[PDB]
Amino acid sequence: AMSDLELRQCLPCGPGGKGRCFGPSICCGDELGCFVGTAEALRCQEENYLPSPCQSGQKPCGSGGRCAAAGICCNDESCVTEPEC
Amino acid sequence: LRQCLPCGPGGKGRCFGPSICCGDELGCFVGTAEALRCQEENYLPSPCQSGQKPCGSGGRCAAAGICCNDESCVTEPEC
Repeated sequence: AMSDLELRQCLPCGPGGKGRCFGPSICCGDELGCFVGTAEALRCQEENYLPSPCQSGQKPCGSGGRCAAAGICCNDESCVTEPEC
Repeated sequence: LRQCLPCGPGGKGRCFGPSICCGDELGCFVGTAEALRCQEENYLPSPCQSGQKPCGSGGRCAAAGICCNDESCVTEPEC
């Protein structure tokens, strides 16, 4: 909307759609963990069809990532262990 | 250096780090229930290193398209 402060999360994914897509093949969720290239993350490929900017997660960390699950920090092509998260 | 503990669905994963469990089969689990066994490698006196084809920051190809070390996985396509 006004700013990127109002940016939407990406498609949901994983078990019960309890995760959110952090990249085309990362599906994370605070109660879920992160799936990197697994089947649960497959749905995240669908986001590249949407004509609209998304960004999952709230708290920045690592190299342009946001705290994707407990202890993990994901951008759209990596997930590092990161205690900040 | 022996490969690290097996982990994940039907033993077809290797532990790459205390919370990472990858299989060329399954992909990678980072901090999921699948990757919980990888903790247990802290209890074994022998050093390990799963995977074999080297990539990125001191890591090995973990799954199709994925390079992991003991604390990170990165979409990395030489793998």
